[PDB]
Amino acid sequence: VGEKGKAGKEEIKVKTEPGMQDIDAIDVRQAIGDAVREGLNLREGSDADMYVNELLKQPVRLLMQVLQDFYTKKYHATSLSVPNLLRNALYGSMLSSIYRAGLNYEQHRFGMDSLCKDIFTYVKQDRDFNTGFYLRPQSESEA
Amino acid sequence: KIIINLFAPNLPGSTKEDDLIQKSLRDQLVESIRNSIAYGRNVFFVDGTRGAGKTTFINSVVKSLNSDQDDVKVNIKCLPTIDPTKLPRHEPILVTVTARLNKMVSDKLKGYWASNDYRKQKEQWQNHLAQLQRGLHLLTDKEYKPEYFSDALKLDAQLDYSIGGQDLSEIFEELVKRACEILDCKAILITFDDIDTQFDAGWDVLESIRKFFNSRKLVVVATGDLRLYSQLIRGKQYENYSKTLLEQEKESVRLAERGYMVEHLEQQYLLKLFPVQKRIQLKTMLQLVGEKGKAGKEEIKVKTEPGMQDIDAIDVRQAIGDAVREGLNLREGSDADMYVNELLKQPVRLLMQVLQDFYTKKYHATSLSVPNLLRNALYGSMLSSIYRAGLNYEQHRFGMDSLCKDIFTYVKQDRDFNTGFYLRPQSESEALRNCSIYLASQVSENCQGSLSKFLQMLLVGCGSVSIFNQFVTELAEKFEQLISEYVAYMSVGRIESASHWANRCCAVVANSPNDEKIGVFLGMVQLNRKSRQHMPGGYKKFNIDTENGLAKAAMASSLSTVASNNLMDFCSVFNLIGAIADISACRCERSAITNAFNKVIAQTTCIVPPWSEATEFSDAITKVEQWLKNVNEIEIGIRPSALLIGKVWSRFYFNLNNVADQHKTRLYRNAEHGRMASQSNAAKIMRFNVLAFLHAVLVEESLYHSVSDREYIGEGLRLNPVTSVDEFEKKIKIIGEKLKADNKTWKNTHPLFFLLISCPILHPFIFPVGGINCSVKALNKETSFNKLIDEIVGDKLLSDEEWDYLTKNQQIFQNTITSLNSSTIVGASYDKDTP
Amino acid sequence: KIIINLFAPNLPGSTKEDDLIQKSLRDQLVESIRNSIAYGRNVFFVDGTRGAGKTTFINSVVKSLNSDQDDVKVNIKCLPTIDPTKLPRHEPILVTVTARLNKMVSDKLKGYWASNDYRKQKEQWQNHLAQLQRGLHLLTDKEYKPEYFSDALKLDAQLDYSIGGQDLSEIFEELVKRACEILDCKAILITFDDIDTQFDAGWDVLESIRKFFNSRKLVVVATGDLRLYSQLIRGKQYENYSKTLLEQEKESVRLAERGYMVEHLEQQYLLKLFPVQKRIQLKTMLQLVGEKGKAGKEEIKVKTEPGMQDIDAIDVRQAIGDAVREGLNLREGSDADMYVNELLKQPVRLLMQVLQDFYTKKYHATSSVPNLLRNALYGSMLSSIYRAGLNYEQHRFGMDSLCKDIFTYVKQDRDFNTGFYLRPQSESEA
Amino acid sequence: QLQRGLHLLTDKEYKPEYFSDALKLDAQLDYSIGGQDLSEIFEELVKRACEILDCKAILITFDDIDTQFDAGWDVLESIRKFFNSRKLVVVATGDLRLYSQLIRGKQYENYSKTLLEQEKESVRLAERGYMVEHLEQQYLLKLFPVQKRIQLKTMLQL
Ligand SMILES: Nc1ncnc2c1ncn2[C@@H]1O[C@H](COP(=O)(O)OP(=O)(O)OP(=O)(O)O)[C@@H](O)[C@H]1O
Repeated sequence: VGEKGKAGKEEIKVKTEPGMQDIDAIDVRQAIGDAVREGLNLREGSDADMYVNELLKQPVRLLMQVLQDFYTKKYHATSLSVPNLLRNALYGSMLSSIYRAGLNYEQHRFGMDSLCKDIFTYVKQDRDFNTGFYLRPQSESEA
Repeated sequence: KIIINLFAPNLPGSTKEDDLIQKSLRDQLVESIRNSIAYGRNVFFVDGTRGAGKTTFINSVVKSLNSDQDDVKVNIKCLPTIDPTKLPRHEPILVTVTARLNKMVSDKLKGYWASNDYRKQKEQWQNHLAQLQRGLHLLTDKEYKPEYFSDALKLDAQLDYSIGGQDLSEIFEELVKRACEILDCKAILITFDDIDTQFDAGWDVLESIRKFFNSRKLVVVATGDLRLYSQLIRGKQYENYSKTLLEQEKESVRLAERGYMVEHLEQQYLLKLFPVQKRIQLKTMLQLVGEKGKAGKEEIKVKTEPGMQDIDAIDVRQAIGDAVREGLNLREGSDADMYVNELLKQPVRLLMQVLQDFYTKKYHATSLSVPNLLRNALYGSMLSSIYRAGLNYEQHRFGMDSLCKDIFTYVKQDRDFNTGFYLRPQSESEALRNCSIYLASQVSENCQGSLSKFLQMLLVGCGSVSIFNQFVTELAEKFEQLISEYVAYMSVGRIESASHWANRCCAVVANSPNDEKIGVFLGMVQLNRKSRQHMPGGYKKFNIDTENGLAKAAMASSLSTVASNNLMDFCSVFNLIGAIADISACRCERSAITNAFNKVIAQTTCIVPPWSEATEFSDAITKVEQWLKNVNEIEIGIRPSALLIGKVWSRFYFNLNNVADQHKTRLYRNAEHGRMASQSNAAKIMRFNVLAFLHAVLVEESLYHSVSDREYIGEGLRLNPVTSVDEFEKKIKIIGEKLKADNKTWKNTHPLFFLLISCPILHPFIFPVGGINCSVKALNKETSFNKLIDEIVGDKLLSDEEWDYLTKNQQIFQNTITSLNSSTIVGASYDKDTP
Repeated sequence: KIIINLFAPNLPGSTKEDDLIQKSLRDQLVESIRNSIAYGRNVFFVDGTRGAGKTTFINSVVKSLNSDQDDVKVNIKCLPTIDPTKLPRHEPILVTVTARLNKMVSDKLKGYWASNDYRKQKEQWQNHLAQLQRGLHLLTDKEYKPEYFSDALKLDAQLDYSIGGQDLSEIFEELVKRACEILDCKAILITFDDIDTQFDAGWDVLESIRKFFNSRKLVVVATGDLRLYSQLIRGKQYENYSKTLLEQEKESVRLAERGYMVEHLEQQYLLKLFPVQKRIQLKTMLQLVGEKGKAGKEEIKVKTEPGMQDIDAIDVRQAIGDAVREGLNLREGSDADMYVNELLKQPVRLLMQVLQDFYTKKYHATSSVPNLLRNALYGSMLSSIYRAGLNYEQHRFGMDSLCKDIFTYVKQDRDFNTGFYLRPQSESEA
Repeated sequence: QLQRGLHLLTDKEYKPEYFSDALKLDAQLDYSIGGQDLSEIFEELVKRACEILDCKAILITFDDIDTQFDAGWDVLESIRKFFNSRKLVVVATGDLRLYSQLIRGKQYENYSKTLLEQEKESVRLAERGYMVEHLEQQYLLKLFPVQKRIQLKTMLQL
């Protein structure tokens, strides 16, 4: 798909709602973009596309199941809390990375006792106490 | 409407409808299962930790699917749930599935009547089974026989399999297809139970699912914990590495890259088997019933009594609330509901066994000691956590001595030396979190119904860890040796008496030589045992014989000497409190009360800790005997918690820090007979040391004592009295009228403060002759202070002429201290005077 | 109220009435056992860290349930107590349970005289016995043989196995169900003894309870140190982890999460096997009689002299206080109660033997009191004397022997300041 | 009958074909439990031998295991299993530190080797040592009661 603009060999379009046609489909980069800027409460810019490019590098099996989970719960729930849907979608796909990093994984701990502790463990492994707490995808490890 | 009957067996097998905790997910999974067929491997994963109710969940799913299977558009037949742990250790899963599939098919043939169709579809079934038996060795073979090549090259069948060879998945795939034709179903459900009991045998479940269960006629529902399957999958990708490569490349650079590869093959092995869009997370009991403000997504009710009506059944959070609040002697609020929330986040089996054990014995006890019921209920459930964390486990030794040791050995692992004695469920580890609610039940059980055990837990239990957060922690395996020495020196866990703890507690605050060398400490003041020159004013070496009656008794209970290169002598408030903790334990007999004043005064030798470089007395006994009469009838209605004892120590410790340093300066020449707030002496420091304890008890009694639901201090800044009395006077004044407003007495709402403010041991320390802040207008506060105290206890502490001597600028004092002001404090320079 | 005569042949078995201390707890457990079968895994744990007379309590339950079958609404036939540490190293517990179930059932068949169901049920009984023999290889097989697959598909069973295949837990539960009908009872009781001697053999007990003894006509009473089952279960969950993973992921973060995972598997294994509401704690004498601060939940009296009557009896707290105060030459007070409380925390069979060794010998002397208590303790407390390293040779007693022991006591007690008081404030039970 | 049940002592695995042998109930046995209990068959041998030999008891005498103390485990296991009869008296010699050396070695063999390798922290390692030490005493005090032990005197004591 490439960067913004055409910038790519293949024009991949994706359908995010049942009953949709081949004409009103959305770009795969944009579909990741909408799920990221709405899910992470971000605006359009370099930071949003930094997550989008990181998500695009992910394996297609991991990438589709993020898209499949996000856009199948979204349609059913709304026939909102968009960050909740993305959190559940990223919980399953990145689960093996969450387990390795030592992050809290019990779904009943999802407050800030887990969260405020979670980013301290993450930054500790990132070995970057300066810019670690932005939670940027700037690490050198896939986990 | 979900009602759980605690007196029912409550087992996964013996759980009918109308009490399924997971009723929203049971319906959601079943419709999602039918949707998949009505529209490739089809695997649904029901996630959840151990004890979440995964067996109870699938057991309901099969029940809700086998009912009206033919009465719905999509017919799905379900095999009996396969438990991977209970199967033979070497029996292949494909064998178990086929064996359970054969029974379902054969039972259907016996239901047919047309022998032509019966025989037509039975020869095929027997042919497929006989072909599965022929190729079954492909799984259970440790080598490949050369004569099996003929089997792969045989085409003597009408099957005409797509791919060549003796593919076992292909044989099973048409075997399922034949079974669906016979059973007249569009799909077949293969439910797999969890592997949590023995997870090494769950690998065969995983491999079988991805190899033989790829058909469109098969629906696979497997439960368990993905945290547990990940360790199983990760440990099997490590077996794909040659042992020689692992041995020859043990250095970090290549070892870390292999670990990155294994976590990156594990990640997609789970994503291949259990797709994220099909996983279902089992909701813990907290997420169903919700919090007080958040809407409860479900409605769980509990039948806490046999024969209880459906309407009579109470809410589960209330049922846990009753057990937690009454069991821990804790009042409605944030602290009580913090324990309730933690019990809800527990695994369902653990939580449903705390309630089952508590309410079974609670009803049986009546046919009370509710904290005893919860202590036993939590002991059994959290026993695995108690063993792991090293707490006391024998039940014949439960007591105050075996509890204060547990509190110290808990905060040491918790590393929360500032608030660990609160015993809140805040520790990150689940083992320490589980012990927190069990320890809180231990504290609320032993200290309940007795004032003596309340003060022992206050000093020995809560205090010992604070006397470690300071004065011992600067010396820090060495830390575990420091712990070993400190608990052996102070003899926590085997204390002879509360007073004996205080004398040892005196040395540790003393064997830490403070700056400025002044012998004024946290809650204890050093006094000279020798006389020299250079002493101005009336200051003199302390002499016990000067005091009379209670005045002599009050110091005798407070004086504590430690044997060193020179015999230090101290007058602490811990000794005074420890003396109170000793008198309350004994009986109202006069003989036992006398020994309480004489357990330490002249028969102890407090050697310094190893971590160091080097008659009218009968009237006094009568007052204590009268007070002990009050204690034995008032302390029977006391409900102290681990939070209250932890809180009461916290304020009492903070005040002793303020009065320690705010009086380290005001030790000037004219400080004797101190009347302004800028002059202080041994009678000033000890007065506010004692008044600190009477305040910490007072302020957080109404705040936290379970006997009075309401709050009687009201709303305001809860400042504590240091070098003053208005802070204590403001609260004690405003509390009095509220009880008159509510038609309640001082003794049935604040029993702790009523007992300690009426204790004759500390009465001489409330109004010492040296310690009186009789200012131009502040004397009115103390005049009111005396009036309020005289009314609370019901007896006038000081007579009209007795009071006037303290305020107005001889007289003999049988109820107040006399010579404490004249005492010389070690390390004090009596050369600079008050400006 | 229990009243014990100290002049008797001292038979732990002949004790049936007015002499068994734990009757109050035994009746409650037996009633709980009967109530648990009215409505399913029924596993009862008789807990205790050390001593307390475990084997006699479960045997007393067997006697209470083997007798009085006519009066009770539900009658329970009890297998003889199974000692897991006194069995062949490879014999499964399922074989041991069935063999003792066969012995009970076959002996009942000889009791039949109506020779119509005598051979009708016996023929059915041997059908289940032989079928369990056929499927017994599933517990001892070191590999799976394809020839077994034909056996698992044999659907000629007349007893209608609901779930297909050879499931021993399904075969055994029908074997028990037939056994209950033959014995004219319900809910056969299986009792297990302690595994203290060799707790490696207790894992087969645990795996057999959860797998084969899950029937609703089966109630299990287990005994032993529950702290020792925890070490048994926890060590078996580490076996699930592959040896390659353990020796490759050796980081502290990876090792901690592996231990924490097993901390949770072990925790739920005990809760599933031994439910908290079903665990039974053997009450000590101090709890039964009270601390003398207030009235106790039970009153127990002792016949110090031969010929004492019902009213001519004193409380154990007084009988112990009489021995301690006279034996230790102690005055009545707080320090004398420090010894009676510890003497009341001891196992009952140990405690009443000290009383018998003291009071009865005090009679024969009448026909020094301190040596009578010393002799009474030495007879029954000798195990701790040897363990701590004190002087056990009775001919060598003296101040030279005594003062050496007292310095040896304070050396182990780690307290030289107040060690020479000899107050039972130590930590070790010895 | 004892020879029939001797395979239980020496078997590397349980053989299902002996299950039918454990169900061969007999009338002359009058055994309390019929699960082919070797400790019960041997008790009848001792009871019968006393009748034949006209003795009130039988003294089983064991020497010491100083030369090879591995062989002492079979002595301890046999004593506590088969030599519990009232008509049997057992006298065993040997260093009690050597016999305690045996049991402590065998009590550690009950622990799974994986548990010992993985849980090597001092907080858990010391807890195991407290338990194994507790297990060897209860094993020793139940095999050789303290009131029956006899200590040989040296020259100084003589
Ligand atoms: N719907 C329910 N109604 C009542 N009690 C329940 C329910 N679900 C769970 N419980 C309680 O929780 C316990 C755990 O049940 P279950 O056996 O399903 O859990 P699990 O640990 O996930 O399964 P497994 O036994 O297969 O390891 C039950 O024994 C019961 O006490």
